[PDB]
Amino acid sequence: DETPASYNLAVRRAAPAVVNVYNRGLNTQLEIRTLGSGVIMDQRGYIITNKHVINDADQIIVALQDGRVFEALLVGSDSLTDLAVLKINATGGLPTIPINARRVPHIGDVVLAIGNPYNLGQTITQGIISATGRIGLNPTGRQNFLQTDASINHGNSGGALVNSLGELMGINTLSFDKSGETPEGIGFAIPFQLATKIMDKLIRDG
Amino acid sequence: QFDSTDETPASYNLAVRRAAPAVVNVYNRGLNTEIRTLGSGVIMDQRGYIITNKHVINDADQIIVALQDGRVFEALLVGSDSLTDLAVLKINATGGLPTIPINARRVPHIGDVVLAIGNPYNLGQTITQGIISATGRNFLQTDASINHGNSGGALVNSLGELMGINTLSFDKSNDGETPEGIGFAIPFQLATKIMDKLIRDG
Amino acid sequence: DSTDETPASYNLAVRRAAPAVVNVYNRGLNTNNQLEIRTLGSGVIMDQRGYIITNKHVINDADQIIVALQDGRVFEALLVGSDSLTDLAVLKINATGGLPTIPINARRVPHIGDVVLAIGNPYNLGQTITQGIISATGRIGLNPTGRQNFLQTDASINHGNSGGALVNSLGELMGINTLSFDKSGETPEGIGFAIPFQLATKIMDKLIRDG
Repeated sequence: DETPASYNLAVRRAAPAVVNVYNRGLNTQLEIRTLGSGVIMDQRGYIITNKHVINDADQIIVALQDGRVFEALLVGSDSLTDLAVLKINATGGLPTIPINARRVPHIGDVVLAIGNPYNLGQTITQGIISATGRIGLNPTGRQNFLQTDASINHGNSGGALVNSLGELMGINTLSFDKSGETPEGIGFAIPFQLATKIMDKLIRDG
Repeated sequence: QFDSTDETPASYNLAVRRAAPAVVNVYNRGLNTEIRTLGSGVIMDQRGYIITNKHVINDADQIIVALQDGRVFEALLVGSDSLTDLAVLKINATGGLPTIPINARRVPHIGDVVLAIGNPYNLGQTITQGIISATGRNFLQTDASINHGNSGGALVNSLGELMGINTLSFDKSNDGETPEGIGFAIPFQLATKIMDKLIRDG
Repeated sequence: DSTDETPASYNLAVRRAAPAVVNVYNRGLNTNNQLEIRTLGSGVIMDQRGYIITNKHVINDADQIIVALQDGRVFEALLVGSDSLTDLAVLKINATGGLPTIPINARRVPHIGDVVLAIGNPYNLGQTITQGIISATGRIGLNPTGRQNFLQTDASINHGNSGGALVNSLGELMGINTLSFDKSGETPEGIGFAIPFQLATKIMDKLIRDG
């Protein structure tokens, strides 16, 4: 009869495209040095993630929720936005993140943060968009960040922030951790319109 | 400006009215000349059997259970499982008891809205909201704010059906930060399973 | 293809209430003009005449109180009075243009489990909206808050939210957020408090006429 309130539809549509990203180094036989998340943006195997997640890695590994694991190639990065692009080569079709180029994020929109915090396995948290940028000078030093109260922890960087429909809203960045009060529910994401742009460029140029 | 007088507020009150009455305050009392630990428990059925956390009731001289309707009962320990950290309590069922809604056919799905029900910091029964963040961790992971005092309490969906028994939050911190919104619960099917064994073996 | 579906959202509540929640700054002197920010909080414009509700703690010991609206207007606020008993303060601003006001439905009764949005200015990041539910509406017995009429919510509250608003999905004022419950032992998660709106309206009116 009756069904529980749920955001499972958005999960089923978007989670398959969000991947766990492992940065591995020399060690001296390789080991995990940095951990993060990433989003499969296209059928060809292009994945977005944060630049600080893959910096100075000797081997980047990408693990999908279906169980596939691939070695990924660094296609290029951008420090100004801390975005990086990876490339993987799969035989079977790759799941992609739903993108509605014409959807406009609104303050108060329900959102789900998808990533791999503390390497516990893919995790989905829920919140809303708290702000869609600032006009004046603020402590973040930026003007186009999306702010959300969906729990973000280390390991979430490079992951997806989607809406109740499963559409990409942005890429989560590092979390706001200290002041030294302990901030609660204050996270940031690079707006998706800006992530697509930076990607197309990096793919063909950078 | 406008009139919202007849509009209806979004709410999970239906789940509260149906589930919260069966979630009790569990007090671990000791000798001093007193409360040692405190947690929550879920009344599982009319027989008076209650599920809670093993760590909440360890080494107790007297275990007290308090219902939201005002009644207080002394509970006897029926059994506990080191492996899952669950424990079963027993109070006198005469006079009828509120029980937690259970839909044995309901399967929890990642993304389902959940409410954590317990007594954090002994502030009084508290309801927090989140979603099922993951399953098979056999633990359910949730971002419903959980605090000391919530252990042994309930995790229910918007219909008020039990999804699991809350245990602890994630504490591992690397650079020195505090994990946010990462809590665990034992899936209701498994908890039911353990309870049956604990009761039977008792 | 979701192109035609509608994303779940509380944007309606934000558009109705947020414009009336202001940023409150407490400025004082320091070393050697030289008026700096000493404390920061939020406030809610309750009446078109310009009366604003905030927390006493934020405006205590202030040489100058500044109030900034989300539309860009900045004013110097006048301290009308305080109520130590609830940490509520009333401010007055004199504006020519017309002021946005918080939606108040006096017949609405807050229920445990209702969705709520906290609106304020945490860490001076600029107006922020967080989401949760009402965890409790008062307590019958003696409890750690020492009071019986506090609203409790798990909507993330941070330093800066104080004096700000808590509204429901309709944008109706549920209460005025208090200082954030920051430390036990452990560090609490999702536990905040607010003064119920009906109580805040009575306190305001009395302070206006009397003191």
